[PDB]
Amino acid sequence: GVATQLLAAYILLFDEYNEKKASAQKDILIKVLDDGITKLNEAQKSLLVSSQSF
Amino acid sequence: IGEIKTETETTRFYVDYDDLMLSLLKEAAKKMINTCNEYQKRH
Repeated sequence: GVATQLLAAYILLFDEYNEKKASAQKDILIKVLDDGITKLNEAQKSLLVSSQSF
Repeated sequence: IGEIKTETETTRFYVDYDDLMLSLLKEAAKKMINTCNEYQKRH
């Protein structure tokens, strides 16, 4: 729900190169993707342990 | 509660552009106001 709007904001703001917001857009992208990789990995490990419990 | 936390995190990321007159952050804040009032109407 957060990622599909931040990426749409990325496509909307940078149809042309806006050099003022270029130093912060990279930090926003790195922050949201490093959050997402950690959440998806923890979800997979939780589902794996729940599968191994039976 | 997840339906509120999604919009809160989206507004928190929209703050980091360091542009308070950005219309997208204005629209996100106007969306959070309606979401918080519709949560408070239920409780």
